[PDB]
Amino acid sequence: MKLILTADVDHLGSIGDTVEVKDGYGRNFLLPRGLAIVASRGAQKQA
Amino acid sequence: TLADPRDIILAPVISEKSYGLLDDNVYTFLVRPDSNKTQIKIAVEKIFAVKVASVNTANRQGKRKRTRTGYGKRKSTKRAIVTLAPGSRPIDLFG
Amino acid sequence: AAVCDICGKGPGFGKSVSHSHRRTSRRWDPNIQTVHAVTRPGGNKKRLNVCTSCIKAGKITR
RNA sequence: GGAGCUGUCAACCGAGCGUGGAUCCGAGGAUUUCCGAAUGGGGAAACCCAGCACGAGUGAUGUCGUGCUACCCGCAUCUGAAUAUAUAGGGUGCGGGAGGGAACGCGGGGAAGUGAAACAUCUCAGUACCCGUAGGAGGAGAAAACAAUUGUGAUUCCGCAAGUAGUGGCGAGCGAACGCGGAACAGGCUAAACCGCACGCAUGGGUAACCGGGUAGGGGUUGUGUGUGCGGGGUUGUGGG
RNA sequence: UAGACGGUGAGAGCCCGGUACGCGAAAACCCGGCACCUGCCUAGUAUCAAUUCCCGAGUAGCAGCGGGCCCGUGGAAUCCGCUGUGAAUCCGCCGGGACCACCCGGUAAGCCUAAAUACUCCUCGAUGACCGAUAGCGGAUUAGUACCGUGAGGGAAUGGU
RNA sequence: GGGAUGAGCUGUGGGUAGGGGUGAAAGGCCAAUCAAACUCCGUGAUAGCUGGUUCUCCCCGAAAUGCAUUUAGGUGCAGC
RNA sequence: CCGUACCCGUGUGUGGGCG
RNA sequence: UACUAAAAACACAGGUCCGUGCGAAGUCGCAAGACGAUGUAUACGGACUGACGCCUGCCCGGUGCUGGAAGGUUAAGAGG
RNA sequence: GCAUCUAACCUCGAACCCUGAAUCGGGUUUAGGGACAGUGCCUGGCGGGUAGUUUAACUGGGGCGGU
Ligand SMILES: [Mg+2]
Ligand SMILES: [Mg+2]
Ligand SMILES: [Mg+2]
Ligand SMILES: [Mg+2]
Ligand SMILES: [Mg+2]
Ligand SMILES: [Mg+2]
Ligand SMILES: [Mg+2]
Ligand SMILES: [Mg+2]
Ligand SMILES: [Mg+2]
Ligand SMILES: [Mg+2]
Ligand SMILES: [Mg+2]
Ligand SMILES: [Mg+2]
Ligand SMILES: [Mg+2]
Ligand SMILES: [Mg+2]
Ligand SMILES: [Mg+2]
Ligand SMILES: [Mg+2]
Ligand SMILES: [Mg+2]
Ligand SMILES: [Mg+2]
Ligand SMILES: [Mg+2]
Ligand SMILES: [Mg+2]
Ligand SMILES: [Mg+2]
Ligand SMILES: [Mg+2]
Ligand SMILES: [Mg+2]
Ligand SMILES: [Mg+2]
Ligand SMILES: [Mg+2]
Ligand SMILES: [Mg+2]
Ligand SMILES: [Mg+2]
Ligand SMILES: [Mg+2]
Ligand SMILES: [Mg+2]
Ligand SMILES: [Mg+2]
Ligand SMILES: [Mg+2]
Ligand SMILES: [Mg+2]
Ligand SMILES: [Mg+2]
Ligand SMILES: [Mg+2]
Ligand SMILES: [Mg+2]
Ligand SMILES: [Mg+2]
Ligand SMILES: [Mg+2]
Ligand SMILES: [Mg+2]
Ligand SMILES: [Mg+2]
Ligand SMILES: [Mg+2]
Ligand SMILES: [Mg+2]
Ligand SMILES: [Mg+2]
Ligand SMILES: [Mg+2]
Ligand SMILES: [Mg+2]
Ligand SMILES: [Mg+2]
Ligand SMILES: [Mg+2]
Ligand SMILES: [Mg+2]
Ligand SMILES: [Mg+2]
Ligand SMILES: [Mg+2]
Ligand SMILES: [Mg+2]
Ligand SMILES: [Mg+2]
Ligand SMILES: [Mg+2]
Ligand SMILES: [Mg+2]
Ligand SMILES: [Mg+2]
Ligand SMILES: [Mg+2]
Ligand SMILES: [Zn+2]
Repeated sequence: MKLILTADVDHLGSIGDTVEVKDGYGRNFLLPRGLAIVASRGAQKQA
Repeated sequence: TLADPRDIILAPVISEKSYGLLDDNVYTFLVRPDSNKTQIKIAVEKIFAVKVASVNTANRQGKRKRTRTGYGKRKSTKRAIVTLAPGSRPIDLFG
Repeated sequence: AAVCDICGKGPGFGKSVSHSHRRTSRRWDPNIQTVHAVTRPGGNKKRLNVCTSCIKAGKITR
């Protein structure tokens, strides 16, 4: 899965851009803390 | 649907002990087996309009009886032995 | 635990088969893992045991 | 219905009832102790002990009668711990479940004796038994089907196909399907694309729109995109809006 | 239209209950009809063109280990379970017994569906080249009784003036 | 005859259950049964073994050998 | 049952006491 | 060794060895959980020996157990 | 591979709340451990702990010997 990261994550990306992580990092650190969301419909909102 | 005490008290016991107690104004009744001394007291007091000093109860097992088809038990009974107040009027049992 | 609380997936029953083809009963349990799932972000965690298939899907959150 | 009757082992009596219609037969209702899923709590089933409310009773405690009071689930409302959002939990009100039943069904678990003249693969046998769970039946059922150059057209069940093709320590044994003949026949409902309505989230004030389409002005920011609910619409394989 | 059957003091169509046949239901339940009621439709149709979007996912597929099919893993197809990996939406995907090409067939991963099928604790109505009291139900008889067993359980015998 | 203030005896109430229990250990005991209780069910288990298998007469009438055999008191084929 | 007790609870009076 | 064996058999106090650093080891349970133990190495479990006295010699080849990992062998997986 | 980290996961460490009665449980916080452990699937080893069984016949009885 691909996460659009709303927060700024060091050596991982800035606001808004989409970045793919190895699925444990995302669901155990990024989604719980609001750093990223899963990319389903957010591309239209960003663009 | 209103209950009355003439159905707690079933019948008088007719026996030589019953007469012996009748001599001293003590009356033995067959009562409903699920009744207790207090409702026997209230029941006798308002049926015969007497003052009940004490009610003594005894549960009596039904006699087991041999017969050609097997053994059958009679009814289990409960006697209530009621002694009235020392001077209250005797009840008229008509025999 | 061999039952998932989301999809209800349970153990399958089959046979261990030896080289001599003696078959004895065994189970195929689902890969059930304990998760501390939340309903809304920051909410109270609730301990579930769910299969790795549901964990791979988005069926539970942490 | 119409003259006897008060059931039967099972006679004897006793006491009565009945043409002002009994006994008896059919249907509906009333009553329906206690135990039992048993469910107020407890319990050695048929017993014990309550609480609340309303009545009855006593001079008053005693006592009596009638209801309600288990647990879980679902729904709806109130509240919302640690702790804030909140949730867990708690309160209330409605509903429902529980247990039983001879056989038949479906799903799941699943022996051994036995047979293999031993025995482990195999058999027995997916049998016995067990678990879950029904219903008057159930399951299956509307082609990700078969078939093979013309084809058939949901499922089920019966007869064949056939003890055949096969499958088997190719041992003991196990054993289809294609297709054919019959019983009976029946097909439907669901998302999106897409479109309105409401809610929540993001963005902008002449950027732009927007105010059912066209024609002109007016208003002069409530549009647009999105997630969630309500509807429409569609449901097909000669592919189907 | 009655000679079914049984009873009656011994083989009864005509003695009795009945039988053929014909009537019969306050009510309850069942069945059906008419209303009332509820729901759907009153706006689409046809053609053109194929530029765009739609077809149900941790599913299919693949790999492992199993199960099941005639198939006892075999080259193992189809189907099912668990583990891992993991799609695509028709210029897709699946099947046609490894597999490939072509061709044919079908549209999985949502649900519902009568009838033909199974069964009889139970209710009526019949029947028997069935039994007739050591038989037939264990049980014509106190029968799941007596009795035996702590218990689960086992379990009789006994008909005829 | 042994112990008889003790590792004592005993009551009441309770717990451990069948490849299991419990055992100061004898394979002891687990309801007069124990090298795996009992009951029901699979079940009319299976037994190359033992026993039993019921009226009559008429005709004919064996074998106890060979071969093979996880076979030798069974069985197949041959012989009769 | 007689004689003599004890325990728990209830009601009605009298007396004085504490609030 | 209930019901042919009471013994020299078992147990025992004492001994030694091994295990166990703590929801220990061990055990009962699929698990949760429980006992161990409301104990903590002077403790707990297992094994053998069996008061006490004098003692308990040789063998590490075999088989176990303990420790080690240089090398050989090897499963799935990956690889292709 | 090694190390570190913490956020999965783990804790029969502690406190608090559900809780009125709770050495259960759950939740919250904290103190640690920590991508290890445990568990699923696959896989090698070990495995009388358990289970089902086999363990020939001839034979001057059987065994042993021999065949
Ligand atoms: Mg992953
Ligand atoms: Mg007295
Ligand atoms: Mg008394
Ligand atoms: Mg007598
Ligand atoms: Mg569960
Ligand atoms: Mg199976
Ligand atoms: Mg088997
Ligand atoms: Mg999977
Ligand atoms: Mg009547
Ligand atoms: Mg009635
Ligand atoms: Mg009760
Ligand atoms: Mg109860
Ligand atoms: Mg709060
Ligand atoms: Mg039921
Ligand atoms: Mg077998
Ligand atoms: Mg055999
Ligand atoms: Mg045999
Ligand atoms: Mg159906
Ligand atoms: Mg046909
Ligand atoms: Mg919709
Ligand atoms: Mg006749
Ligand atoms: Mg597979
Ligand atoms: Mg197979
Ligand atoms: Mg589809
Ligand atoms: Mg469909
Ligand atoms: Mg259906
Ligand atoms: Mg049907
Ligand atoms: Mg019928
Ligand atoms: Mg009948
Ligand atoms: Mg009989
Ligand atoms: Mg008895
Ligand atoms: Mg002596
Ligand atoms: Mg002596
Ligand atoms: Mg002595
Ligand atoms: Mg011995
Ligand atoms: Mg005994
Ligand atoms: Mg045995
Ligand atoms: Mg059988
Ligand atoms: Mg001759
Ligand atoms: Mg012969
Ligand atoms: Mg006195
Ligand atoms: Mg002896
Ligand atoms: Mg002796
Ligand atoms: Mg010692
Ligand atoms: Mg030591
Ligand atoms: Mg342990
Ligand atoms: Mg030793
Ligand atoms: Mg010794
Ligand atoms: Mg020595
Ligand atoms: Mg050495
Ligand atoms: Mg692992
Ligand atoms: Mg063995
Ligand atoms: Mg066997
Ligand atoms: Mg021999
Ligand atoms: Mg010899
Ligand atoms: Zn799951």
